[PDB]
Amino acid sequence: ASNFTQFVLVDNGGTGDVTVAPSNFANGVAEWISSNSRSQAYKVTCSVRQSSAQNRKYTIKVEVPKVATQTVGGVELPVAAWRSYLSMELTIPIFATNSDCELIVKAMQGLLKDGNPIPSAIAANSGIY
Amino acid sequence: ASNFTQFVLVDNGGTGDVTVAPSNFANGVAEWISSNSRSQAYKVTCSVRQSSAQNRKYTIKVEVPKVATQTVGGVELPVAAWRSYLSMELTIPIFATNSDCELIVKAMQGLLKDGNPIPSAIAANSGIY
Amino acid sequence: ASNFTQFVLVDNGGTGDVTVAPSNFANGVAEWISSNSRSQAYKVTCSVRQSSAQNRKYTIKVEVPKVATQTVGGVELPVAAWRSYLSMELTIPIFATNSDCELIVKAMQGLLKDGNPIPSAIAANSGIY
Amino acid sequence: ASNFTQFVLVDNGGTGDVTVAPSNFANGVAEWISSNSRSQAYKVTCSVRQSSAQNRKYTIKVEVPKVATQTVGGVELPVAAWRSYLSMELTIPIFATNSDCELIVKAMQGLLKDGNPIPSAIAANSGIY
Amino acid sequence: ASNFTQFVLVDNGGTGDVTVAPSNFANGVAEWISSNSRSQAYKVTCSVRQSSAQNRKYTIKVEVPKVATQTVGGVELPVAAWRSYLSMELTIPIFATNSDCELIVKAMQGLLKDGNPIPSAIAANSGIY
Amino acid sequence: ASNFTQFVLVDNGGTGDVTVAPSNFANGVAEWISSNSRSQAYKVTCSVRQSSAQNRKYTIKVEVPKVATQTVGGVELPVAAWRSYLSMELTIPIFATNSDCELIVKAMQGLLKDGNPIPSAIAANSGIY
RNA sequence: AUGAGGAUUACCCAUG
RNA sequence: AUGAGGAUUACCCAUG
RNA sequence: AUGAGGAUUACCCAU
Repeated sequence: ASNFTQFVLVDNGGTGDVTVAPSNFANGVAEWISSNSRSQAYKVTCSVRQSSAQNRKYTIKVEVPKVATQTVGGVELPVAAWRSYLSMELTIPIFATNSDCELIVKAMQGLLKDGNPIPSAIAANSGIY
Repeated sequence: ASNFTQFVLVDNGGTGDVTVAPSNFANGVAEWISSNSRSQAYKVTCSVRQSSAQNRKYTIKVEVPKVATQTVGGVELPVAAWRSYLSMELTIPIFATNSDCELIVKAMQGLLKDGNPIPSAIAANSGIY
Repeated sequence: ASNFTQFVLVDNGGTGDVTVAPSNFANGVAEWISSNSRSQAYKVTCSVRQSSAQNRKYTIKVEVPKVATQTVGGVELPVAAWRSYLSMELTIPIFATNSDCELIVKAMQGLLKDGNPIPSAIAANSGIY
Repeated sequence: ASNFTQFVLVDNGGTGDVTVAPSNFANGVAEWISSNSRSQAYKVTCSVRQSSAQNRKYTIKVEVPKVATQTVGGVELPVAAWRSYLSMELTIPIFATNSDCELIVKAMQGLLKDGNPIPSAIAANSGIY
Repeated sequence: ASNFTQFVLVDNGGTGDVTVAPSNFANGVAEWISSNSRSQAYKVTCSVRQSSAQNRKYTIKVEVPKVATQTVGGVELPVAAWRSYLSMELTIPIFATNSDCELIVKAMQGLLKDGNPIPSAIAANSGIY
Repeated sequence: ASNFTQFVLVDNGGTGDVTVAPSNFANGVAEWISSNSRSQAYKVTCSVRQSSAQNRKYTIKVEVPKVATQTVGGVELPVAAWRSYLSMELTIPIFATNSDCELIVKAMQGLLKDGNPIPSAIAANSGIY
């Protein structure tokens, strides 16, 4: 294959889409970044290694900028007030076949599918109630 | 409303769908398990806490099992050959708007959409290259 | 440009073709793994480093697995009955030009060419005679 | 029958062809040396031995010389400016059938096939990238 | 894309051009070397790290050799009489826009443009006066 | 000669050009500064000294202002958020002739030439990938 | 609070 | 983190 | 750094 390619991170139906493209590959850690100042960019990083003798583990990180009242290209401090951080860690036993892995991916897609509890809770500054 | 409802975790087109439902909320940790014996069930847990003075942190966990029947002491028991674990932590500043949060959700959905680099790598037991 | 890509390790015409793809490149050690169960995958690693003042040293490593199913307690897992390990080390002085290196490669290819003493001895559970 | 014979180590079509011929086979170590000055000759050695109870272990060794003339005191001698050393060790379990071995050989040939990552990296004084 | 491609380092109008190509990416340090023996090659290395919490730092190195043939122990070896070293560090705030960065690049290009003070002084073995 | 003269640092094709002119010569350290408040100016400094008995060394420093959302003449804090710093250090052995030095300058120009990896990486808030 | 730190996964480890 | 600090250049030195 | 040293193969071992 060669999966390290540009892709659409935020899909707003063609118009207003946020595309993130490869920007670094130091130490096997792939990185995609949107076209912004590094302080306001959407950032995605991913890597895999065999955590133990029994498992392999993907470490996926995502950074999403606060947009409401944002000043494009401006200096916005404190940084912690303007950014959200996602840190995923997927552990998969070495016995998992391609099929097993496809199932795992589907489970992840379903977890975040539109309308389901988790995503709708997050999207509303809410918890479970 | 209420968002603590059941949802289909693994969608196999209506037939063979892994649907998970509410099962516990003790200690502020919402739990969903698939309709199986506790030993072979799929598990999803979620919780939100106001970590910093200015951050809210979601902690989500998903467990995908590889169901199997094991003969222990000459008796067959429903068990799991192994489990795949997804542990994710999402940190959102309190200044995030609902619109700002929807953006985070959309990013996560685009991250795992079919065909995009990351889910592709995972499903093929490979890294990004 | 990039040479850290997917390639054919075993060529069985166009069918049994064993392909190994990049998986990780941490600490100057490149790693390729064939698809499906990590437990039954082929592995190839490589690294170069300045061993002494005048020498650079390559460390190639290959693993050929014997695919098999392991049944225990009635639970079967994809495993490798055993593995064949290849560990080679190539030392090349810094005075070697690209031409000198091409020659070294030809020597390695010739060593293992079909019909020659060494490869044919190995292929037949034999030694030299 | 005999596989301890002369063979082509470097194939330069039908001209620069480096041929190496048997020279000695003492203590289970077969040795091939190219013709002319031992000082500027190519060397190849090989041996097999039962490393452990279930493993047999091959130890192949190759030397590629950089032909040069050494003048000292007005006396010139055929020497090797330097040498490139290849030291490989192949371990094969005793359960390996002739088929398993043929596969192992194909893996070795594939590893060094023209155009693939490793051989092409070596041939260019490069590493992986 | 990919930006890890070869490029002409020293342009002598198509004839005698010193072109350098990718050769290593181990440890997050991209390396390019000219098509020579490792001992006489031109070398270019680059790396980026997020130094401060709000800075990104590029570290670039270039090595220009003075090729020579040295007689060591009565044998001739390709070597470098000496080397000229360029070590540059560029610190860019994370708030820098792509446009802000293009400005940095243009400044560096204008800095070394033919006829301008600095490259003039360097090329004449003198200081600024 | 007398190279300490005003020159164009950022060339935007005649219109919008950034010219930097001599502004200080204390301690043999030449300084050029653009026509701005010292906090928002483009600054260039250069000096040469014999670092050791074998080498001479040029120390070139450049400072480039963040322009996006900049407020001309305003007080912008923190300073580290609004400025980029370039620190070049060129070491040249005392044996280098004028010609040798011209080569070194060309190498530097080629390193930063438009379209080449290093400059295009910087100009895109990127690394090598 | 961090960790391309580990897990048997609502637990354990290291450093602010 | 600095250094018109040094190098044999992906290494070493001094001070925040 | 070598070991026709061992390996659960980027570990372990004498010199």
